[PDB]
Amino acid sequence: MIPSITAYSKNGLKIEFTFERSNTNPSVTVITIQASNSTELDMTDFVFQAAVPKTFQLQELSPSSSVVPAFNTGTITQVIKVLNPQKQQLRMRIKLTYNHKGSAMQDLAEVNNFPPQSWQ
Repeated sequence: MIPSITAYSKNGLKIEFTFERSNTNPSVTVITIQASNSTELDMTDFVFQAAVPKTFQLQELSPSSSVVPAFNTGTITQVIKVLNPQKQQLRMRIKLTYNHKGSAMQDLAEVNNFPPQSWQ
């Protein structure tokens, strides 16, 4: 197993990453992101966007929904794939955009805590 990580946790929004290695292409890591909301109000029109360094390639698949419900009653699930031919240490910048408590929210953050198994 590749251990899971918390990629982001701020303002009542948590994003967890779980990982599997592809059996089709060993250079690919499939990341499943799970976004959860511990506050009292839904986070709507939720968009996750990632960016990885030049020697990596990224494919973002469709999310399960655009709402992170209040009280943690479910999650948004989105799969993203990373192609890492050179086996460089995986690292990523994420951008999170959503509405909460009436307001437009947006945050950019770095994810520099990937487990070695996710890229070696």
